[PDB]
Amino acid sequence: QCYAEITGWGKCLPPATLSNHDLSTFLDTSDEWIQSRTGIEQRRISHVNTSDLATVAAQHAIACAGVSVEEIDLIIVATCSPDSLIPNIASRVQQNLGIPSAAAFDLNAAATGFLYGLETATRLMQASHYRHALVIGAERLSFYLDWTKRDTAVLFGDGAGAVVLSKTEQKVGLQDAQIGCDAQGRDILAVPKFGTAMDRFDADNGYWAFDFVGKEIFKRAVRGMGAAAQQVLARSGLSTEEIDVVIPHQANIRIIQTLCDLAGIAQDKAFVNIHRYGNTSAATVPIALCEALEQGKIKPHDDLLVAAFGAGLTWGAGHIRWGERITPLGKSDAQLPSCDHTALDLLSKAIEHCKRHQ
Amino acid sequence: QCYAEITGWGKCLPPATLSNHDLSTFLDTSDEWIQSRTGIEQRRISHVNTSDLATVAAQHAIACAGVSVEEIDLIIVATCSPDSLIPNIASRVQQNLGIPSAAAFDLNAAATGFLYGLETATRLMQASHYRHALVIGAERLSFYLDWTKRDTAVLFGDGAGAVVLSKTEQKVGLQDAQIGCDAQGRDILAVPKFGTAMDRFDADNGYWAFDFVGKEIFKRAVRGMGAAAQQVLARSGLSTEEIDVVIPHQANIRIIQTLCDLAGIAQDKAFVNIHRYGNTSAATVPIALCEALEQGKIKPHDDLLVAAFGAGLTWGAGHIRWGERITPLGKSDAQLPSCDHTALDLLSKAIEHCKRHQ
Ligand code: NA
Ligand code: NA
Repeated sequence: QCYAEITGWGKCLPPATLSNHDLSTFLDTSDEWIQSRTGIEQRRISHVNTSDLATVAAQHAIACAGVSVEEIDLIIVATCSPDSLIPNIASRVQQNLGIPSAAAFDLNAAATGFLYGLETATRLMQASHYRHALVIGAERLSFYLDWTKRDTAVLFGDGAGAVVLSKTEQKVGLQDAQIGCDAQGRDILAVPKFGTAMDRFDADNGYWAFDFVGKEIFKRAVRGMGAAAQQVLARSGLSTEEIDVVIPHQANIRIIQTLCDLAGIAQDKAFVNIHRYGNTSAATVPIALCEALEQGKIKPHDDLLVAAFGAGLTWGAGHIRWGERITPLGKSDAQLPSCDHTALDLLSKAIEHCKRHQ
Repeated sequence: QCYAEITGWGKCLPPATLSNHDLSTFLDTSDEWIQSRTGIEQRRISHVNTSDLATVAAQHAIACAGVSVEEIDLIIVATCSPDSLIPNIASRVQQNLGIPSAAAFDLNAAATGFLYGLETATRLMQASHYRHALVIGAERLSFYLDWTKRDTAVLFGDGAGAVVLSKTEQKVGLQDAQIGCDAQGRDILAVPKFGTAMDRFDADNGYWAFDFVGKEIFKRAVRGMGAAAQQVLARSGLSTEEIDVVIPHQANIRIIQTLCDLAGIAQDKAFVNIHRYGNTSAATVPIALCEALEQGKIKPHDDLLVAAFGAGLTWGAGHIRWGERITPLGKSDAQLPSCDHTALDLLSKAIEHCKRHQ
């Protein structure tokens, strides 16, 4: 019996920051309206492609683990906002970092995608030859947004987080997990007309709907994550009080609170950074994990509960048993290219087109 | 030790057929030019979305295996042409078929994606709780093509293939596999400007380049598949002559022939259907497997070698040990919706725009 220890962690938040005040200059919103409704104060807007965010997060995780490019046998990029479909963007991260031969694929399960990727990499390593893996959640959600619709435009942001996993005989890393999907929730969170469903030669094809039915998402998310977390805990043999830290998807602080309340988990165990970055889909969990470690929230031998949901409606939970080390082996100097524009300036073309079309 | 037997197989080829003669009515080609160069006589053009092709193939595989919707715990759709990015299309197949709760994700590794999906599902089943899985390769490549460029427009088509896997103690299904990626080949097969790299509000954004460097693809494909097949065989303990059937990606018959020649595998062991369907990316292997079974090419207890490559440049090989049954348990009556248009008529808008832009 083998395990996949989380030996490296890293993040990449692009520098250009879009404040609530910035949003209020082109939408009928206020900092007060956005913060009360969402708990978000800021979010990041990338000046580079998704794959560039993924690359920097990966570099940080690699330095954190001290692994070489030869040692990496598997790369998974969890994303719903890839630069390209042909080829995938895991191969772009691979090209950028000069990693030979590793399997490289993109995994799409919306914001549950990092958890799906962690589950997938862990089992691949347990059942076959893979010695180390790189699992990245990376998104440029700002690509998708309808800048005339305040209820969705204020929720989402860009960023990436990564881990490195290393094979070990010690009982650490992801233990049990339950991942799933409530396909009866498929239509309540969706961009149905970006993809091959869209008309390639319709001049109005950029003005797609971003469907978001908040009350239904809340209900299905709490149900799906809750039952997954229960299945994992029940199988683990831990009592609820033995969970030390919760690392949740960052969609909505009230969902996190309801999840913990219904499970009987103390509210102060859940790591929250939604106020800084908004909902970055697949990136939420790995950024939160990296920052929890940075901030001293996770101790050696802690039990972590990971919980996430996303469009699909995908869902999942996982139990991680931490090992000995909570400190990076090395730091990376890796940085994104210079950002020469403010967030408002980055978004200008899209905002202007969305308004004109309206 | 558990295994993932292939208990169901199925396919969906959309009915609208684009002949070489059809292509010669709008391109500077002839049936003679296309056939001599490519070995392709026909290909299919879908009148429906990728997810609809995936659904029908899945229905056939499900009837073939006799599994219920409750029994299915995992759905992977291997595709580079999904209807949507938010949500994924595995969740659409799940919705269409009323499969509760199963994990559902899209996997992008270009034409090697079905093999990646088979590897992934098999190891998930071996290392954790998943009892049955649905793995689908499905593509609508016709969405992407530059109808003014004869060297690429004649190569690609649409379709889907599926398998059902079932957990067993018997040593059957995928045994060893080696999947990988030569990221030095990333730029020789690519559509860099469909995805979030594209300008959403550029009116010319539909007129993207389809990069295809044939000689370089050939070289890297033979190298990558060849070495993967060798690693699998060497680890298997089989001699080369003990491989009964080869199920290869259908990109180019000369690649298949070179692969077998260099490995010392008899040419008549490789199943070929490229003449009927062209290159359907992730769908090639599962359609070929389904048709090999249909046509009596695979016997109980055969050793199969699967080999594939795709944009990335992704690559892989796998050894499958067949079990007892090569016959479906049941047939499905599932059909696509009525196709009211010829292939030429389906493509008319895109051809006309590509020509006008030129
Ligand atoms: Na504990
Ligand atoms: Na044999």
